[PDB]
Amino acid sequence: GAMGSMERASLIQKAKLAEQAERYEDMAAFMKGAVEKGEELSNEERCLLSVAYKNVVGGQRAAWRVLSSIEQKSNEEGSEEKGPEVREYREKVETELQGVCDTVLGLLDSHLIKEAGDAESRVFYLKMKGDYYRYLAEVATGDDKKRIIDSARSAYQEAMDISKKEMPPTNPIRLGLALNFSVFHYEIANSPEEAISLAKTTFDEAMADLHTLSEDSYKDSTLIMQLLRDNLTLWT
Amino acid sequence: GAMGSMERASLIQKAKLAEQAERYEDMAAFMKGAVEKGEELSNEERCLLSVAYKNVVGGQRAAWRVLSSIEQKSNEEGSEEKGPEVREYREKVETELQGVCDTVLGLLDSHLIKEAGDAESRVFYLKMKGDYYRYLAEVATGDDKKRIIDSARSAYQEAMDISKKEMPPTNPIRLGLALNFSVFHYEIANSPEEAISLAKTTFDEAMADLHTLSEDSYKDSTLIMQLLRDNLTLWT
Amino acid sequence: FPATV
Amino acid sequence: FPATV
Ligand SMILES: *SCCN[C@H](O)[C@H](c1ccccc1)N(C)[C@H](O)OC(C)(C)C
Ligand SMILES: *SCCN[C@H](O)[C@H](c1ccccc1)N(C)[C@H](O)OC(C)(C)C
Ligand SMILES: [Mg+2]
Ligand SMILES: [Mg+2]
Ligand SMILES: [Mg+2]
Ligand SMILES: [Mg+2]
Ligand SMILES: [Mg+2]
Ligand SMILES: [Mg+2]
Repeated sequence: GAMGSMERASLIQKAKLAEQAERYEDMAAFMKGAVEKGEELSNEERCLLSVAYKNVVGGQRAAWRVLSSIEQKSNEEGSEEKGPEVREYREKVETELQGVCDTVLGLLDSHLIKEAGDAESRVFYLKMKGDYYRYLAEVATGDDKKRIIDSARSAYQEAMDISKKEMPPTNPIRLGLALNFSVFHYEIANSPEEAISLAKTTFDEAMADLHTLSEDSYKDSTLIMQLLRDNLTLWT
Repeated sequence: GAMGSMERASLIQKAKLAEQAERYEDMAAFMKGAVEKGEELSNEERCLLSVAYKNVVGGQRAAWRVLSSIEQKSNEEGSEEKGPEVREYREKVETELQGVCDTVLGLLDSHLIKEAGDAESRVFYLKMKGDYYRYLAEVATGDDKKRIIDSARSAYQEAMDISKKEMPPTNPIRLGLALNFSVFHYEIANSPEEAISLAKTTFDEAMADLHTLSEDSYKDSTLIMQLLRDNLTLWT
Repeated sequence: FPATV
Repeated sequence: FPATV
């Protein structure tokens, strides 16, 4: 690994610098190097890992959607044949996206998840596993598409089961997990009713627990609750 | 070259797709492949080349400025020693930026400029040569810094001489060249008076020529004239 | 698109 | 920063 010669602490330091410079590919490569040192990640370091790859794959997904939309229009009635270029370039972006997802899933499997025993780390990593299988599912069209979808569902479900047993309903990781699993139901699994039910129950159970929280925790939880509400408003 | 097997027309097609997807690194690699086919570039293709590398190096410059600012604060009085990491990472971004500039200058030298005979292509490429030496000058600190600055100045000056002889004062390439050479004077050559004089004379001479233009040409020229005015307002 | 975090 | 194109 190209980061094998750099100190773990220096990799974390440079990940933070890359974030300030909005250099998310660098940030992700630094955090990949940090994970491959083999030590567990702290709360802050887990955040750096997720932020880096979320921005990298988010840009790839945005680009893939632009190209897939152009490709779909090219295949409509009355459209001029333009050659293989649009499909080729959509495939190029798609392959690069799949590569990033495979990299993240590889870090989770070797060996972040198996060493994560506390609820806050294990739920975090399983949510990530669900998310990156979800991104693979967004571009999947082949024999293994149903298995990709079920891999996302299985990871999300294990994270949900742990989060409900071990975390308060206002915990931001629990809330963000539920937000994303709800989107998985709506956009991937063709289950809009389950998506709406999960978002509403998650919102209502968090609402009832806000009274236990400090001012600062209240602000964190209500921020993600508003995203649940935004999705519900989008969907109803 | 990794684009050697792709058709010139396919490279241009994919550059346009990459632009739509905001994938400017891809866009630049496609246009580099197109230039290396050895044929001259059309007006539109010159635009694709400049847009791609302007966005790539623009992002690098923004990141370099963030890191250089952090580095400067780390070297102030009372700042805690944090190790070599900030300098290392600023150097990494700086080296990547220099690499892009060297690539662009290499394309201009082999062999875009020597085959460019019309004013609109030759001035365009010489402005680019001035711009990318200017970006090298922004990060230069060594023995060759004065020579980098003079390389920018010399390219800008040749472009100015041609543009004044061969183009109307409202020509957008002439206007944009003058805009950037004025910034070179202000920010690189420590000549704010020359920067202001050039921007004002360029603006006034364009103003006097607007009456010759169509509605669409008028809109193009006045857009860049407003940038000259914005800089003058910044500087006075 | 819907919100995710 | 000043405007360039
Ligand atoms: S990196 C984790 C810190 N961020 C939060 O836990 C939460 C989140 C939840 C699940 C997965 C990733 C991130 N953020 C979305 C929200 O925005 O964070 C605050 C605390 C509400 C600001
Ligand atoms: S790619 C060249 C087309 N753009 C214009 O010529 C001008 C420019 C000038 C010099 C170098 C690059 C670009 N643009 C800055 C302006 O904005 O273009 C219009 C025509 C005013 C829109
Ligand atoms: Mg060590
Ligand atoms: Mg594919
Ligand atoms: Mg239920
Ligand atoms: Mg050919
Ligand atoms: Mg250097
Ligand atoms: Mg003069």
